[PDB]
Amino acid sequence: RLWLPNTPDASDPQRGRLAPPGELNLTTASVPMLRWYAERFCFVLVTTAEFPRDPGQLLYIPKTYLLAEVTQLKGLSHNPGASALLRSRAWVTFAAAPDREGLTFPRGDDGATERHPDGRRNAPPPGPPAGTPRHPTTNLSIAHLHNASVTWLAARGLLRTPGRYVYLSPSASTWPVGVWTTGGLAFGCDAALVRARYGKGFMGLVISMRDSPPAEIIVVPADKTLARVGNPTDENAPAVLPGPPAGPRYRVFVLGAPNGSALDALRRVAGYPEESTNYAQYMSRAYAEFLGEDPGSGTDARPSLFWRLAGLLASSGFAFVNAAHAHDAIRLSDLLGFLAHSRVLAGLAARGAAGCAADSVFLNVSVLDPAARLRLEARLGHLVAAILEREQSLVAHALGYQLAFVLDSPAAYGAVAPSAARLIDALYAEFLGGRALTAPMVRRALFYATAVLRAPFLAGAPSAEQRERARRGLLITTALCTSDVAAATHADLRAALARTDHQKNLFWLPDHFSPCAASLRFDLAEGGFILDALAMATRSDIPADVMAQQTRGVASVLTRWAHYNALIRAFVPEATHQCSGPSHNAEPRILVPITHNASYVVTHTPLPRGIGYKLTGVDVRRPLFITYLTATCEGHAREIEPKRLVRDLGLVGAVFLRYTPAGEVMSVLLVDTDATQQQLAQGPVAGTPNVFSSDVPSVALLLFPNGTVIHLLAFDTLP
Amino acid sequence: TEYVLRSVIAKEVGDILRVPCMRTPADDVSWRYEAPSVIDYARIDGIFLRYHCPGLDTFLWDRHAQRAYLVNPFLFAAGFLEDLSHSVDTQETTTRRALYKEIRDALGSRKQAVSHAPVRAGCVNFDYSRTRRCVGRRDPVLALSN
Ligand SMILES: *[C@@H]1O[C@H](CO)[C@@H](O[C@@H]2O[C@H](CO)[C@@H](O)[C@H](O)[C@H]2NC(C)=O)[C@H](O)[C@H]1NC(C)=O
Ligand SMILES: *[C@@H]1O[C@H](CO)[C@@H](O)[C@H](O)[C@H]1NC(C)=O
Ligand SMILES: *[C@@H]1O[C@H](CO)[C@@H](O)[C@H](O)[C@H]1NC(C)=O
Ligand SMILES: OC[C@@H](O)[C@H](O)[C@@H](O)CO
Repeated sequence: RLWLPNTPDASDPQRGRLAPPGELNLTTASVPMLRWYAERFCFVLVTTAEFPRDPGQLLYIPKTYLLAEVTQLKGLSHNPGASALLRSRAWVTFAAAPDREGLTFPRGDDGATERHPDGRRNAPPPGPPAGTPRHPTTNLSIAHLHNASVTWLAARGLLRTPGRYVYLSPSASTWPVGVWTTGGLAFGCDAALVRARYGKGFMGLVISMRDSPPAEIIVVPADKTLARVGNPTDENAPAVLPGPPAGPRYRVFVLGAPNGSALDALRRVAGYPEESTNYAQYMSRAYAEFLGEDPGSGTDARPSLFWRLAGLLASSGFAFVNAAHAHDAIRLSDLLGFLAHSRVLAGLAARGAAGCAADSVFLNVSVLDPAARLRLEARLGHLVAAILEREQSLVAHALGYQLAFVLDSPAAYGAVAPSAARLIDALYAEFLGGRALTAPMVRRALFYATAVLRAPFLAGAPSAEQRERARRGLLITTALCTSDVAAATHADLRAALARTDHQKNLFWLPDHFSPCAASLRFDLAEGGFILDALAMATRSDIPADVMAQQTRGVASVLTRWAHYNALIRAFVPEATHQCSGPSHNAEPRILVPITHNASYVVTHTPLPRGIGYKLTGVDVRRPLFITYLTATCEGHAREIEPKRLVRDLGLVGAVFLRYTPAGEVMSVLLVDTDATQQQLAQGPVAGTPNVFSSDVPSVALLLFPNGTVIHLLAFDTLP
Repeated sequence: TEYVLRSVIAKEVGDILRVPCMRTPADDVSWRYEAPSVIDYARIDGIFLRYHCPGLDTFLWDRHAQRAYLVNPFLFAAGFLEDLSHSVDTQETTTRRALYKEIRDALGSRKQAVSHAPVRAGCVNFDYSRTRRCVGRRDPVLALSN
């Protein structure tokens, strides 16, 4: 083909300076033939829509004519990000910064104002007091760890030392930003990835989900302005990105606003960085927003929620690394809590809001200097060892669990695993004793200790010793979670949230832990339990139909929380070969792993395999079945035969089950020791309120480790 | 698993003009232009803004390398214009404003081609234009991901 573009002429009053170098002899007769290369020159062959009728022009320019805290890098050279933009599909297949039609991001309360540059409802992280020392992370003693709420480490040399860094928005629709990075926080699972990049004066945050479009927030000093780059329709002036109006220290920009609530969440998110300087206030609101999740989506993703949660955690890491540099110090209690709660929230967000499975959650925090981190982790490992030997305190052993949790290492979880199992055992004895496991210090210990006995399942492939240890902890926490404890745990949480203002009075989920969230009880949101939770509730100013709905939602949070695929996978015996017929797979309402070999499962339907018992005297509309599963395809129906007792009767290891005609299961108590076996062989002494007696008309079962289920006549309570 | 629009072997100007208009791969596909590691103008001999193509094919010719890189039409346009708008004289700059107004004119010729497609679903790392597989803990030319 024939190319004959219109080179200009030195005379041209307009494109004249663009005529070709004499050298070339670019006459109208020569311009085909190509041969447009001239060393000292760059040529631009422009052609428009009307080609060939308009043969397009050939322009010539000499090559030489082309040659503090948070800065936009504009142009193609010598912008390091240039290449990444030029590779992108921006504006080719996506529009990452669409035309905003009056899309508005209102200013918000708590939003930093000229009066309060940190926030209206901010509660600033206090400075280390006058003349307090600032040790290195090496001379760290167990005594330090105990007075840890008042032991300060100097941030310099512990914190990552800032160094220049270029941030490329994933949209490729914004100029690269040059910053001094202070590290980052990233987390995700098999169905979501969030990545925050911190810089002095800046945060770069991408939230992505499997089945939802991404969200991007870019936080910068208030006097900076970020344009949307590459949209040809903004030839006059580039279209500044949408976002909230600029506060006192920060201005926030957003990409990929839209679908009602998606927009709402994203407003909340662009609001978060200006609201506080205390990593804690974010954590608190995070743990609160997590208890408010709607039951309806089930185990599906909740994009609205996850955005709010992920933005809260990223924002807390921003407040944390910021607060540090500020008064150049980190309270040891804050370092440990930040590392612990980061790990805790990232999991609750990914599991409850991104629809994921715990065995896939990950979290890479990197606000610390890498070398200092390795040192810190080595020392902490050693104190985990020391604590378990030197100290006797419950406070100390729970610090040892929480330390293993922060390290998230097999070695760590190794030292403390026996300790945690032995504690769980002790609490069951306190509960069988008649006491309540309500002291905050106790719940926090129960929280991390169950976390510890669970960790091997999440890392895959547990040892025989590791399975046995967790199985017993599950038989126990399921026993601890009676109907009464459940109803109570609704009242406590309701009362806890009421008390919090997210500043002076924070809300730490771990301190309000219940066995229910680490049980194998997934019936907690059924009808009979909501009624329990309501009759033991304090009157409020919420319509009855709503308070009931609010309850069901929290019931559902606790069951979803407690439901780990990896555990169910591990304590429901499957057969070695495929079983004929259509599996009637009913999801276990209660799972009782009574022997390492076998488990009982409580469901609303017969299963096709296993010894199956059908509970009698139970409302036909909401029936109860107890099935004894082992690795076999065989099934047998069996009647539940009645029995009386009466020095060793062989009850130990068996499980006591109380259920109502209403179809509710009140307690699944493990017959632990011999003392508990005798407490049972006597009967239900009047005026001796065991955990084995109820005032509610109900039937008593005893489930033996070997598959037989009997009817403890003597423990029934009639109307 | 993801793809690249590789460079074209280009020893002569015609090796470029020969090349037919790039067709746009499926929505299925995760592709990316192969661009130069860095944009150096003392290393670019010709710029082919072929805006008569449905995809605004723009080619960056490095003669010494004998490669022509096909790159993002819109971001190249935006960026190159910017680099020309920089003050860095009067002849030097008058020439520049010239080439500027002439590029900007042809770009606007096609301002109705920019996408309206909202960015699609799936995890990002670290570029919408890279692959969107979700990675977890239990973990037209090809570049299988690592
Ligand atoms: C599973 O274990 C229990 C253990 O008590 C067995 O119950 C026994 O059944 C006999 C039948 O006459 C009774 O004397 C007692 O109720 C039990 N004996 C003991 C040892 O206390 C039950 O039969 C066992 N079932 C299987 C399948 O072996
Ligand atoms: C260009 O053409 C002129 C006139 O024919 C001739 O004198 C000259 O040699 C040519 N220049 C080159 C570089 O070939
Ligand atoms: C383990 O499983 C087998 C087969 O299900 C069973 O026969 C055996 O009794 C079990 N072992 C123990 C220690 O109970
Ligand atoms: O019942 C619950 C179990 O987890 C399922 O695998 C099957 O129903 C067993 O038959």
